[PDB]
Amino acid sequence: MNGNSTNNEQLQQELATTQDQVASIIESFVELGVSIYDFPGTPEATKGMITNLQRNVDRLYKLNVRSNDPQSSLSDIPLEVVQYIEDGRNPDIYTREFVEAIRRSNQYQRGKMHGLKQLRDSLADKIVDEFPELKEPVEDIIKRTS
Amino acid sequence: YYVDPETTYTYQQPNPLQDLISVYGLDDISRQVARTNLDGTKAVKLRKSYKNQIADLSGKFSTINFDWDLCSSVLSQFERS
Amino acid sequence: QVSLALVIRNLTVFTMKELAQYMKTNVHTQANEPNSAKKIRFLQLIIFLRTQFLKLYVLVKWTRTIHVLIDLLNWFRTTNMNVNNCIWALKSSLNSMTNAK
Repeated sequence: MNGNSTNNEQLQQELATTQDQVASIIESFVELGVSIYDFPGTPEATKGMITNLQRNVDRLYKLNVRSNDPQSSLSDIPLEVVQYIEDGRNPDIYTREFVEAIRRSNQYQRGKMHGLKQLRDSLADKIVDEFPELKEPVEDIIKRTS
Repeated sequence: YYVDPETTYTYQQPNPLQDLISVYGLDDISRQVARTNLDGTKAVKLRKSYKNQIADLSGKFSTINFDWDLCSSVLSQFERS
Repeated sequence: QVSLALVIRNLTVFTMKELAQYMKTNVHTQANEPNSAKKIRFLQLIIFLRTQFLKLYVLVKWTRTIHVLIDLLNWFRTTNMNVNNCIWALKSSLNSMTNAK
């Protein structure tokens, strides 16, 4: 029990660190774009642009190196999820409808199981009734099924 | 004829009759993204895509071998011109 | 199952290749083109790369939230089309065996 909790905590910490690093990368890219749009052409601005580019490259390299660690806890995303997330929204209706379909399938399964159970119970009862000589195997049939 | 006492069929595991969500203690995430709360009221507004997961970040998302030093120097020379 | 590390490595390799191609194209592009157009193209490329990295960020956040719901979801789907396949197999068996009737 303790090992699973420790592994979960380590995975959460690693994912939080990755999230923070990627957020910093995104902020640096936003700053880079802002500087490019409002570039004055001064040598100091050029040096700042070079430093920002170097920092972005170093951050990307560090993220690639850390995320590729075989010992990292990071090591499924279906293509349908990628297709659904391309619609500019908050990702809930896909899960809602597909879980609704899942629940409908489960309710169908339970209802058909109950129906089949009553079917074979009634059939066993009547086979015992009109055919007492076959009563003994029928119960064994239940033992063979249940 | 086919009644073989040696042939015994076991119950399918897990049993679909039982609550399969709670078999492995898998109710936390289901409750987190449940359609409705315990009182039946809507919890959160529902939508389709990942856009609202990036709204907190700055920006306007209206529509949704290699020498780095040499490239940086080339960009610097181009910008200074 | 696709490893997240492999996806991240592939995305980084694609980003590096795109950046190298853009730098090369700027290198052999004639100087007659105004620097404003090149700056706009570089900004657009940076925005696209940032969007890809933000998609990776969203995937990382989802994995941080992560599989329990995914595992239940996949198991229930497997049960569903297994039942459907059993029904179709029953129908096919009756269609085939009607000849022997």
